[PDB]
Amino acid sequence: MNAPPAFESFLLFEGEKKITINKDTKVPNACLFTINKEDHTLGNIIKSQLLKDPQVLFAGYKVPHPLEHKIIIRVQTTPDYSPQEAFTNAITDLISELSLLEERFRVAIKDKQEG
Amino acid sequence: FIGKIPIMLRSTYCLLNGLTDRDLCELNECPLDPGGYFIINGSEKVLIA
Amino acid sequence: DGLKYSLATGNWGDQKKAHQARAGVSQVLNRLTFASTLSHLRRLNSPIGRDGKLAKPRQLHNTLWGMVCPAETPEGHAVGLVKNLALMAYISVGSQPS
Amino acid sequence: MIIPVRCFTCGKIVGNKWEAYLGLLQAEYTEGDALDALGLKRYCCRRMLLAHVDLIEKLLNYAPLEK
Amino acid sequence: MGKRVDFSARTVITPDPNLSIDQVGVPRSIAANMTFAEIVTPFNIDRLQEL
Amino acid sequence: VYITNFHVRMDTLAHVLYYPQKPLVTTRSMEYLRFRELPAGINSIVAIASYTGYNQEDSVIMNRSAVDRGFFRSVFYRSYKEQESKKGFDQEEVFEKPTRETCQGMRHAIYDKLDDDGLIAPGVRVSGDDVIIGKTVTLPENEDELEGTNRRYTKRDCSTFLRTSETGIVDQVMVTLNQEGYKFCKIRVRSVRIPQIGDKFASRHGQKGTCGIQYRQEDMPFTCEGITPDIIINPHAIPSRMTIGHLIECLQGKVSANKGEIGDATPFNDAVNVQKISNLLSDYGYHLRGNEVLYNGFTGRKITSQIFIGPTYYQRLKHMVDDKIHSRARGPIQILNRQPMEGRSRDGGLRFGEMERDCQIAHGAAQFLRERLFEASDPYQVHVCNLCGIMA
Amino acid sequence: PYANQPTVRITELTDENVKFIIENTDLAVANSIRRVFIAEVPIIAIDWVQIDANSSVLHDEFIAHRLGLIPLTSDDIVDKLQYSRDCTCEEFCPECSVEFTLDVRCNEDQTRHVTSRDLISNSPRVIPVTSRQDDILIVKLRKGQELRLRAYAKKGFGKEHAKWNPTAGVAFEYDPDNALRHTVYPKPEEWPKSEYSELDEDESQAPYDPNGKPERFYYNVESCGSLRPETIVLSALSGLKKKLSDLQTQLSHEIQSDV
Amino acid sequence: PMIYICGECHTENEIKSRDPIRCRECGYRIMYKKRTKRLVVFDAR
Amino acid sequence: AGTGCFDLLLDAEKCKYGMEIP
Amino acid sequence: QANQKRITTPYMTKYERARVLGTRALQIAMCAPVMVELEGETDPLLIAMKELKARKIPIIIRRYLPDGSYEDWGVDELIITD
Amino acid sequence: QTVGVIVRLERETFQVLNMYGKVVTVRHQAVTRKKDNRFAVALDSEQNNIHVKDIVKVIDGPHSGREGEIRHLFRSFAFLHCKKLVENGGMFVCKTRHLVLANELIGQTVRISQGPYKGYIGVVKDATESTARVELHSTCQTISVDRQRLTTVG
Amino acid sequence: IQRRLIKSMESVMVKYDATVRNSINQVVQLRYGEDGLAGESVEFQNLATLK
Amino acid sequence: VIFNRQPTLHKMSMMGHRVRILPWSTFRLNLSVTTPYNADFDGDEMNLHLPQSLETRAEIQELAMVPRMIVTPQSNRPVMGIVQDTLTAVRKFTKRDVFLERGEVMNLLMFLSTWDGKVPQPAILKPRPLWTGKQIFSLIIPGHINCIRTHSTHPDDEDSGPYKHISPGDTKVVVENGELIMGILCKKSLGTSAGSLVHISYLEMGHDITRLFYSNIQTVINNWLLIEGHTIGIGDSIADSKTYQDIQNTIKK
RNA sequence: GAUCAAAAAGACAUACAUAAAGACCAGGC
Ligand SMILES: [Mg+2]
Ligand SMILES: [Zn+2]
Ligand SMILES: [Zn+2]
Ligand SMILES: [Zn+2]
Repeated sequence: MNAPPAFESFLLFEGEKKITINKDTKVPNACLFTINKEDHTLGNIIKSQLLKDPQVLFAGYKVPHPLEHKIIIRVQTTPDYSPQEAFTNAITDLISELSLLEERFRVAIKDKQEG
Repeated sequence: FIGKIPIMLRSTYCLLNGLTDRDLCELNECPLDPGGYFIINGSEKVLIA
Repeated sequence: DGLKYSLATGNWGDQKKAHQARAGVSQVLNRLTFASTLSHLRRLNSPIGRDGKLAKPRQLHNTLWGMVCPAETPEGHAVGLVKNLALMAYISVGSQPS
Repeated sequence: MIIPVRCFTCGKIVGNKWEAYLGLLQAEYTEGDALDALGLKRYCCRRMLLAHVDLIEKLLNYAPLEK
Repeated sequence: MGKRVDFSARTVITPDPNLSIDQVGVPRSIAANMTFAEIVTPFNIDRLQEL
Repeated sequence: VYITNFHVRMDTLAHVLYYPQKPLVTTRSMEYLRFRELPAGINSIVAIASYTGYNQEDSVIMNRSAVDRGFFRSVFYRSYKEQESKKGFDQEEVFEKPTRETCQGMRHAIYDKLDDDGLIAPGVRVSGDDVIIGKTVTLPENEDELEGTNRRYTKRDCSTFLRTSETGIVDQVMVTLNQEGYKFCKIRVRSVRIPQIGDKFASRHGQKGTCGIQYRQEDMPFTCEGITPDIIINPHAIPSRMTIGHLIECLQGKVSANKGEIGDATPFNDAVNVQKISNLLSDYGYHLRGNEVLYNGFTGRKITSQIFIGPTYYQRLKHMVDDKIHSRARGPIQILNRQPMEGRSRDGGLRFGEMERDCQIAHGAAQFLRERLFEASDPYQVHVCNLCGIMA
Repeated sequence: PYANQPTVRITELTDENVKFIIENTDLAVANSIRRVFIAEVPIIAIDWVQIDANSSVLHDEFIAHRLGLIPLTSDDIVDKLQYSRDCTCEEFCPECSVEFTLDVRCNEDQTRHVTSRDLISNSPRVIPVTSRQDDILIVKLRKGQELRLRAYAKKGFGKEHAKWNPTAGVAFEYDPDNALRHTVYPKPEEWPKSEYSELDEDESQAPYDPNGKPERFYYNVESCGSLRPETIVLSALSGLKKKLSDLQTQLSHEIQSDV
Repeated sequence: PMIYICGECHTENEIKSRDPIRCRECGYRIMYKKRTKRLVVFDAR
Repeated sequence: AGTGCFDLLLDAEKCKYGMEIP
Repeated sequence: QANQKRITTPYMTKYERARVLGTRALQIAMCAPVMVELEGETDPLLIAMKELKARKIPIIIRRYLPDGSYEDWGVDELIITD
Repeated sequence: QTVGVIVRLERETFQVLNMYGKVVTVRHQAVTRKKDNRFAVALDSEQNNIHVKDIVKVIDGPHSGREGEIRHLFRSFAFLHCKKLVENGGMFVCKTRHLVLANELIGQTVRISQGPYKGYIGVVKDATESTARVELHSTCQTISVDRQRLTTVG
Repeated sequence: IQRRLIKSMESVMVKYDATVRNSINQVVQLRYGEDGLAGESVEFQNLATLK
Repeated sequence: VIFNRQPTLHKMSMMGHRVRILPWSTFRLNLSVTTPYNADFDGDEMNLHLPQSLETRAEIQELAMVPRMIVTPQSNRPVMGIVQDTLTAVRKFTKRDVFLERGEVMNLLMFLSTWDGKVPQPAILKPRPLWTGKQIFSLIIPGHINCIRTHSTHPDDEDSGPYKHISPGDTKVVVENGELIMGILCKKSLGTSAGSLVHISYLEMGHDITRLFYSNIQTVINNWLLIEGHTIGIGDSIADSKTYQDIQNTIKK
């Protein structure tokens, strides 16, 4: 009777922003992103792309609680590199990886069939 | 006629004694049903040793 | 109406003497699982009052080998006072010693 | 009651392999050879057909409400 | 000496390690019945007229 | 499945389970308990690992993608009966759809669901307090009423309602005559109960525990072959409880999923050793002790310690969370004490007893304890004379 | 500070199965791929069921359960259909859903099996999968019993309900012979070797590699029959890149709005 | 008015309020309620 | 008991100080 | 008793500080003047807890000695434990 | 249609001052006890809100010049009490304008036509000016939906 | 036994004299526990002058 | 709310809590809290009493809150301590062997709620940077809290001879200045006993700083245990073929 | 010669008070 709807995990209702950016006062150049209606699929890709960036000192995510679906990503970069720039370059670098993987998987298919 | 005695199910005096599988289904009884209980006012009572 | 009464309610005896009469015979049979029925139809009840803290009637006794299940027993106040029967055990129906 | 579609763990379809699995047993296959002919490699699927209990054949003995 | 009371609820317990020590998960249907009378002031009247 | 004719039987409280399975490791005397015909349980792949911490204490984590496929998904039948009767000389009871205008006692529950004869047809969903059987009693007070013209309400409504917070679809309805010859009607409502995170599962070895949480097949730790545990139980259950036959069943039944034979668990053999099992398990390409290498489900990485997985036979228990849940705010009240009613079906209040009021003499909270024994329960006022002390 | 460039080698390709080997990738990117093979690959599966007359021994929502789990051929038009929630029209149209019909009555004395072959679709494209190998069994009928119902199939994906998983078990393995030491064997000699092992029967484990990090991520992707296994993968990548292109958008609108 | 199904011969008979319950062509006293006409719509979930 | 052992009185002299909006 | 010769602990027992922050918050919750500057506070318990650390609460505590006498301690004169 | 106030008790009957200002005799059982609306509000001759317990002056009609306490209100009528009035135990009735202060949807089967629940069939438990409560036939639950989403079926 | 120990002691309380007194004002102890210290803040220690 | 389980044996079985509203049907409570109530999760139930006024709600908050009742007047020990997997994981987390790479530190630090923002410098700087479990656990320990306990396996011959402070087996626990220098934690340090690392927190720091102490150990060592995992298996209940001969020859003897 | 009104949103008109007691029996922690 209290079971939440199945669709409630990936669907946003009125008023919920997808992303919420809040600066972090503990630290200089630290920012904390809040992603609604996402899980470890999306959060883990980005964290692991941020740690390749040598100008990123810290990156990590957590699901605060499993029953509510949101991600919280802290990022701390070096001075004169903004943590919002770090998080955008991460997303464009995956897109430039996954667009290279979808093209290389199509070539191996045609090679595989009758070849 | 002095009275009526409740009858344990599947005893020698039940109507289900000696019936086969096919007949127990036409009568809507489970063939796996062990028996040995009473029907009093519709509930199924078990004398406990 | 006399039999049908004492099988129905479970107070076993006369209805006006029900105070003196033993209670708890003939429960409604249990329909949960098919194996909650087979262990209801085969069961043994010690008449001893459930309240008593005396532990001698409860303890498992060497004479229960093979004729009563050692493991199966309720818990709570009824521990060891109610006992299931072993598989092979067959209670004797009686005869005449003529 | 009746064999599940979709093996619980992995999600492969065992729904359609039951009536084909009774055929192999009556051909004197052993349940190891039967389940390999049906092509069920993982033991998550091999426990659907092997541990199944078919009550839909018992329940069809009773007559329906309507003729 | 003791008596049945209102504003009480009973249900099963299951672990959530993501909580603090002093928190507790309360389901939404057990939290919808049980009410807390709140005195209106000029501070909260904006929030309570919405409730 | 309790009896095979259950579709015919009308019994209050009949649980039944969609997909039973006979076990993979089975005592040789189950054949004479007819437990292959009427099995209660399902096999499940069971990791024994501490995973997210939600399975600690006796809880169990479950796979939610399994629960979506019919795993432990069951049906709960509930049966109602109401008996028309002729009691007073003029006083008759009848099954009829009540009208707000003629009938007296009425509630705002929908009566549109009743047929012409005052019985829900089967296949009509009804939730708590929806009206299953309209039954009106003719009010003999109309005779007691003298020169009251034509009383607006001649008929009182005795109608029976679904038990509160019981939702379900009316499965079957039947109309017969009882002993006496009055019309008599039983009605069977059912509802399908999907295993939630409150429900209660137990193996054959005495390991009982609720569901901690449900992860989807994504989030579950998987083997090298893509097998994910339907159920994960905490390893700490084993050492102090010492059910090892739970560890051998997961072992004996992993050889009996592979070989295709249903293993032999019968208690006393000397023909079955943990050592003679393991040598059969090493031949199918598994580590002989049953440990198996897992990958973390969330992050993809291997889990350092090897985890012990095998098919194991679990039972779902009559005890579900939906039937144990209760909440009370200013409801019905007892007649004599003017205190809240007793019991869950009555919207009754929970008891604040002796041991509890002795714990709050300990806390030294006087104003929680006066409110708990006075204000939340019946408050009341008396007028007491000053000279005598008695009421006035 | 930039994305690595992976490569793919397809080893086995059949109608039930795909084995590919992805190299030069993170552990986290390689995972999130297989973690999309389950959830987010869209598929068509029955959702709204309407039961006109059911005389079978199985109650209504028990049959409405088995129908959902039946796989439907999603090969192409999944791209064309719109989610029913986004679709503007009232109720169901040809654009958001497919209509199925099952009218079955048992006249004969013999026990009739209602099989998924009896689902009759308004469109030739999507049918039950076995119709494209015995047929899935919905229910059995004694003489006199009748089951007729109408069911609209929708588009969805595996996060909602497990009946939209396009795939059977998706295998994943990396570093089969253990160099990285992500898992530490107490006795290394008792463990069987992976299919992918490069080691002779003599030695148990590869020697420890301090600098290494996991690469060569071995997959096996086995379809349920809805989507041919080659296009379970193309739909996962194209469906992960669409969630990352939904972020860069709604992040850019916030950085521009906040500043 | 109200169509009921005999539990023995399975012949629908039309019998109305304030009538004893006996099916014609059997004599069997147990009647069933047939099934409702109104729309039932399920999720395949 | 505790919380009931003592009795609270309102100090009338102190209420006359402090900046008080409501 | 006199202001001299008071015999009681100067500290505020955890029972007194529990009923002071309760009684004060009940006043604040009904239109009562607030002694301390409130900044972003709509909750009375947080306001009354704030008045306490500043020792602004206008309450005198009457402590009954067990022999029937009593003492009157103002909430400023007592020393807050926490 | 007619309400009144009991102004005399007799062994078998009451004398009742009806809302028109006439006193009638009725058997105890010929009248039904009416639930008094202690929170009723009306307008006086100067458009003031008046309530039960208010003291009003009568400025028109038969009792013009009198003063009384409002005891009961019903539609266009006020039953007043003045202890100086010996008639009818002090009770009298005045028009309020002669004084101066001194659902159809519920039960239907609807189909949710928009939003995340689109397609579910249900029956309305409660209707509101805004959000009806639909009782879902598919699952066990009741949901609140804007009434723009619902569509009645047959 | 837990119920008997409570009903006999229930009203004993530490008065503002710090003398422990039951409900009648009769003196059970001159100071609580003879040292007059609440039991939750104490620890174990060695004397080290002894032995 | 006040929160109860019958029978209430002592006063730790009624403790005030702070509601957080979550789906499904069951009350949910931290696992350290299952020590006072003496409740394991198998079909248990617990009452809930919602106090109805600000005046009685400020009694619960300043008297019966769970962070206040950490230390019991009965035995003058802490009631609540680390329990179940976490107390097994702490030990496995605290051995000398445990070396956390740079990727697995970023996650653990993310679950520290009290973390002051500064990533501590690895114990091993080169060839590859590796933090230690004792090095990360020392960020959990609040304030400057100081303890000496001893591990359960601590041999008695160790304190007497050479290697008192080098401790070959790493048994002796030292905490100096809120930093875990040496030793393995166990029931005798994180558990409930007089003088445990938890009991010194509540005494020296306070009831507020020790609330964030439990919630950090549980969240950062439960989300670490997903890397190591834990199990019981048949391989762990079995001895050598040589030990089975020594167990018989003692029985026959 | 003058004059020539329509029944005002019904709120279980609200406590949903069906919740007999009393008893035994079964189970839960
Ligand atoms: Mg327990
Ligand atoms: Zn499978
Ligand atoms: Zn007097
Ligand atoms: Zn007939």
